[PDB]
Amino acid sequence: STVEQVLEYVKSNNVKFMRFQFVDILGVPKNVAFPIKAGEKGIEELRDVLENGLYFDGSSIEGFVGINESDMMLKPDLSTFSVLPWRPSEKSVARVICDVYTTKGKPFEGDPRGCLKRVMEEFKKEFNGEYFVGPEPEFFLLKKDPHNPHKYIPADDGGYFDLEPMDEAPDIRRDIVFALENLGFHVEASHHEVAPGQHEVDFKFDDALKTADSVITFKTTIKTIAEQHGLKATFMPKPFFGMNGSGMHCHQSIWLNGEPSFYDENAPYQLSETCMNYVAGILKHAKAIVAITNPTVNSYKRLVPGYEAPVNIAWANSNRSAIIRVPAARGKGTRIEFRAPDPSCNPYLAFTVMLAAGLDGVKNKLDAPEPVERNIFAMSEAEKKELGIESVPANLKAALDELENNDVLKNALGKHIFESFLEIKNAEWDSFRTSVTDWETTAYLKI
Amino acid sequence: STVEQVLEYVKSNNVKFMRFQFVDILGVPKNVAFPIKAGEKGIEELRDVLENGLYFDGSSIEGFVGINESDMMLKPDLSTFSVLPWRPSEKSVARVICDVYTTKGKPFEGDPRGCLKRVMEEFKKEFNGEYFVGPEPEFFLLKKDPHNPHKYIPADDGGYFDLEPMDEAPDIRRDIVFALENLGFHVEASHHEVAPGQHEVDFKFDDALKTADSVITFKTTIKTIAEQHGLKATFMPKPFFGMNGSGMHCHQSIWLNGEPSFYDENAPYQLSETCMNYVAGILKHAKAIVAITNPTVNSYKRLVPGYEAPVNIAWANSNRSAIIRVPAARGKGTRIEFRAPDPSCNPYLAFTVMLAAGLDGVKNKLDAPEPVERNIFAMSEAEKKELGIESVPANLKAALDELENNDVLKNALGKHIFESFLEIKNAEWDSFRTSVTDWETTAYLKI
Amino acid sequence: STVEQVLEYVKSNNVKFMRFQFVDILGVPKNVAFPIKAGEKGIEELRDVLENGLYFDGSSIEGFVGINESDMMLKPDLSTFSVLPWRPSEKSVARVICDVYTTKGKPFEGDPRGCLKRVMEEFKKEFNGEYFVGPEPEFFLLKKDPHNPHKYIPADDGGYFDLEPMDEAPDIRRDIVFALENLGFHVEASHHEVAPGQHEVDFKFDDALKTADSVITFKTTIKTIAEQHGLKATFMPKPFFGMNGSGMHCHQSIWLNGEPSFYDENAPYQLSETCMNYVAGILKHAKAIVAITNPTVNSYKRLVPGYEAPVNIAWANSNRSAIIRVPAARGKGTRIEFRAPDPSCNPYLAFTVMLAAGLDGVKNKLDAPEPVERNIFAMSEAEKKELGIESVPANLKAALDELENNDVLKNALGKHIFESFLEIKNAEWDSFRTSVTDWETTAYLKI
Ligand SMILES: [Tb+3]
Ligand SMILES: [Tb+3]
Ligand SMILES: [Tb+3]
Ligand SMILES: [Tb+3]
Ligand SMILES: [Tb+3]
Ligand SMILES: [Tb+3]
Ligand SMILES: [Tb+3]
Ligand SMILES: [Tb+3]
Ligand SMILES: [Tb+3]
Ligand SMILES: [Tb+3]
Ligand SMILES: [Tb+3]
Ligand SMILES: [Tb+3]
Ligand SMILES: [Tb+3]
Ligand SMILES: [Tb+3]
Ligand SMILES: [Tb+3]
Ligand SMILES: [Tb+3]
Ligand SMILES: [Tb+3]
Ligand SMILES: [Tb+3]
Ligand SMILES: [Tb+3]
Repeated sequence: STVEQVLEYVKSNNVKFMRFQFVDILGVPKNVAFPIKAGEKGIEELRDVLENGLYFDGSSIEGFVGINESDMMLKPDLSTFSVLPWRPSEKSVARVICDVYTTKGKPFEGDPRGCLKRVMEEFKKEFNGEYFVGPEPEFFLLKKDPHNPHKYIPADDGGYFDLEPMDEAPDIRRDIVFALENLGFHVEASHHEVAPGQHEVDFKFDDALKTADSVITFKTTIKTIAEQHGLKATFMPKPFFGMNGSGMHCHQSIWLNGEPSFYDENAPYQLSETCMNYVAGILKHAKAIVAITNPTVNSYKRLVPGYEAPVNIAWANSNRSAIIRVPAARGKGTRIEFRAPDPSCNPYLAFTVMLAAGLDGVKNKLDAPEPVERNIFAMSEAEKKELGIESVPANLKAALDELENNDVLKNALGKHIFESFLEIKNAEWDSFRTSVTDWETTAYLKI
Repeated sequence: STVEQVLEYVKSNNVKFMRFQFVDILGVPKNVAFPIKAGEKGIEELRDVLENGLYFDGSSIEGFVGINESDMMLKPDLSTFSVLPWRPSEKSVARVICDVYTTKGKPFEGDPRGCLKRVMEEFKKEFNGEYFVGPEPEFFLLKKDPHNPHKYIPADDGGYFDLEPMDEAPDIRRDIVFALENLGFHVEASHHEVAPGQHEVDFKFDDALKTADSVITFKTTIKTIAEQHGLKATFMPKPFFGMNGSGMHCHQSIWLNGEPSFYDENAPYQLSETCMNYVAGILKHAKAIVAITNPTVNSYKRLVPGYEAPVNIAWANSNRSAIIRVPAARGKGTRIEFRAPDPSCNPYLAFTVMLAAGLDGVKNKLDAPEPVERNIFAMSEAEKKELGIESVPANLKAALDELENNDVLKNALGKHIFESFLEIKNAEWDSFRTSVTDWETTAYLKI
Repeated sequence: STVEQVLEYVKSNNVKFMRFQFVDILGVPKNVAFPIKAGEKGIEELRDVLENGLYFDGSSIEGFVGINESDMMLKPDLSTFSVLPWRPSEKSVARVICDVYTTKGKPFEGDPRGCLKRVMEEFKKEFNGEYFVGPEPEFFLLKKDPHNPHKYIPADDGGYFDLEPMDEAPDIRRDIVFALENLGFHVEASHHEVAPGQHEVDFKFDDALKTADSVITFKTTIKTIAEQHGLKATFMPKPFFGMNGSGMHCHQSIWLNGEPSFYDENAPYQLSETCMNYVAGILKHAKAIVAITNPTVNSYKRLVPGYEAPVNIAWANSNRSAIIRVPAARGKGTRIEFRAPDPSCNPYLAFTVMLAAGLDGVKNKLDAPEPVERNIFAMSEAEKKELGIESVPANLKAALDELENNDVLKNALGKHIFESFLEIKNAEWDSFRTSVTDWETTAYLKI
């Protein structure tokens, strides 16, 4: 959308209120709103903000600590302008996703959106490279427990691909897809997942920045649609013990000079050296990547040993027990699926680190290990050690320490985000590790 | 419908969401849904999926364990395309029943729908044979027990063919019939059944595959209509002790070269040798057939001795105490009624095994025993032994063991479904056998 | 008490029931009881059991797995014979603490009591050494929350050394002291502790085996006295966040050839080389010792940074921020206080490992570091590193891994207890680490 197209939309729909939206380091969306003043002057005052941005106090935004927090700037990305996706019939209100800039007019180093844009621009400028991601976020719908109102339980008792009445959210999944599709946030399959009250909405395999914006919009929209139905939607990775957690498998590829670089008709499995170097890079840096793609203490309750748990650092052409699975599609569709991520991650940061790790593999021409097709949960600890299969960190603190020692990720995220993320997350881990949990009370009050 | 007819429907109705439906081994319907993209590009993408199919992960579908579960395919049967039968006024959504295929473009051996199609196609190719089934599924409508909200009781106190007000579901039966008829899922008689809250909807005597699709559609639709009325519909075979269970008598016949092969104007009872060989085949294999037509532990609480219980392996022209009853209709309508099946069966598998057993009788020219008109329950054990009247298995495990030793059924179902069904059902039996039931607590807590 | 003294007590008090008590690897007391038969024959049958022991099935005792579990033996220690300490007016019942033996008549390697006896006997035989321990166990008294009956809260709102009515347990502390003192389980100071509902009962500085028996008796007795008052006593180390946890400081010393070996009138601080070598041994092995002295996941919620937390591996003559504090008493009373232990430990195992670590220091003539008087919580991370001050493990798993790599402790505990303890505790850690905690639900359900 061009400035002129936005101004004409504003005039035709009599837009009276505009939201400027951005994201904090933890991936929480944020927005400040302003009235649209009447008259060509108001249209001129809006053009000025749309082209040059608006000032805001970022001192209370998580991860935005720095000099001049009280006069930071929001620079609108007009490609994202639209009616609110979660209130699409209220044409008098609109929003635009923005990048964060400093008072000086330069991208703010602590901006997660600007971070992904930076690494993608560098890849485009240096290698004429494009980066595509197709994520598969899962989530649970919850209702208040009838026996205890203070607690939430899964909204239904349905299962994988189930139909109503066991599946109690076919209209909700349909409605979120309509809300996103209607405004260009392209999505693919939707269905009830394995666990009671669990669901999935797949996203189009697309430009990583568009994908990240689609994911942040989807998270707000599904939560508002759930509330209209008296339910709560959660992206907590493992809300209930004894049932599946929620993951966000990320299909991804890189194209160099307009060609699907991962494809080589004549190579083993039809996977190019570039695809293998990229896979090698993801595997090499996997222990550090998960600090960002699985950034909660609860993320590690899903990343626990099991038949399909994506905790084993290996790749496969069919094995779901590996952290990377390569779909059978070839040609333009050749891509790799990172299965470790969960939907609690900040998509802008998760996509940045996967690209940086894969590109480090390409840059250093890293050799990939042999694929592992044998189910890895079922093999012994000795068989794993013999095959050199390492696991991802067992908890958030272990992942943070791996990230702290990873210079490739530090360069990708930049010092501000890397240090702010480590500081906030070490404090989060400290809060959890000093707490007295219900597990402990149940296990030890009798001693 | 043809590919063009489906595309015209999508364009006219501006269909924005499409469900691809299939069935698992236990007969539970499954579906994944996708948005219909805008304009010509979207019509072309939809044409491709309609003609060539779409990939899905079958790893979480019961009975679908094979190489590359993550990339299996759904191939739409356009003869089944329509608005959702249970949401007929929402024209922006549609569904299509699909066959399950492998990544190689071949029917998946574990697909129950493809299974019935395979046996029917083989019969058509080798003998120019057609197979027709007219099932009579019964079901209960339930309401919460006002004394105990956690329990369900029959929805009314009405009886066989009763009128309102004792019959509290005349509008529900009328509405399910209209929902199915309106979309070509042909149905016939509907009425309140013998037990409180029990009902029946009879299906057109038709091509067995169309019949199975109609039954699978009816089960979802009646459950959604019941919920709209604050009730629950159940196909549990024997939900309440002391009252009738729910059966699914299956009328069936085979026609060879366009002729009603079961009819012979000059033979005894006007029943042809082909009819008698088919009847002999069903009777010979009955103990194994019930493992599929009666696949639940609870199915054997309906298959218990009684005046009208279809547990006696015999046939008759009027006796309701026999497992096979031959209706009086002759000519084109000549057919046999297998009375053992209950609505918990997977119709695709039940129809497959009845045809295979009957065709084994035709192939081997098996002699049928004499019909038994005398009430079998009323006669002594010695009279039954003298007449050679055996009984169907007494419980699910006994039926599974009979199926395991039946090569005719193994060939009909194919190794994948045969072994998967036996494994799943033996685990279901174990769960029941090791449980501590309410009956045991009531009988033994005092000892 | 001699066999004859026990038999005469049995005859005079008409004892009709006798309990044989022992302890499992986790420090949980266990007992089997038998009737005393009438007549000299019954007195003779009792003499036989008192001298030669009785058989029992130890297959269901935690840490007793091995060959012939169903015919293990309990060998009574007549020095421990008495009326039940928690039912002292019921003279017709008595108990005796027993050591665990194998069917062959040799001490069972998995017995915690026999373990402490073994290390103490070896020390006596080789060096004419005696080992004394004076523990200070703290505990909380709990009442049901009025708002939520399913939860427990501190029994009162009193504080350190408080008097009634703020202190609501002066009669309970008095009554436990009377119960123990009356039967020779010597105790010293008793008082309300810092936290609401928290209390302390100090034990006489005595022979380590007598002390361990006194501690196990005290734990059962305070729990029964609490129940008589409608309360619950717990030794959980950190039952409530935001208030002090419960510790069990252990004063200890060794005497060689009847002399207080830790005392040297002419040495710095009047502490002998033997005392310094012992202190050096405790400090060297501290990371592994805490796996046994702090054997619960919750133990590490008390072992967290704080002004007085005993987490810093250092010793001091006055600093409470160090893991070892040396009381000012000299001469016969010269001793060292290990502050890390909590009352969840198995006293027999805790006393065994502290002695073995200290004796390893004496054996190798280990040099002790300089004492640290400066408050260690208040100093920087750099000041600590410069002074070489290490901390104890941050969680149970970290402590288990330290214990697994400690051969001194493995020799002290013996292979059976060392491996059984590691196995049980790694499974306990696994249960905690895969659980979904209330902390996680509170922190992430909103994401
Ligand atoms: Tb730029
Ligand atoms: Tb359920
Ligand atoms: Tb999924
Ligand atoms: Tb494309
Ligand atoms: Tb490594
Ligand atoms: Tb800071
Ligand atoms: Tb064919
Ligand atoms: Tb009635
Ligand atoms: Tb009927
Ligand atoms: Tb017809
Ligand atoms: Tb004819
Ligand atoms: Tb037989
Ligand atoms: Tb299997
Ligand atoms: Tb000895
Ligand atoms: Tb208070
Ligand atoms: Tb104290
Ligand atoms: Tb003394
Ligand atoms: Tb060290
Ligand atoms: Tb073991």
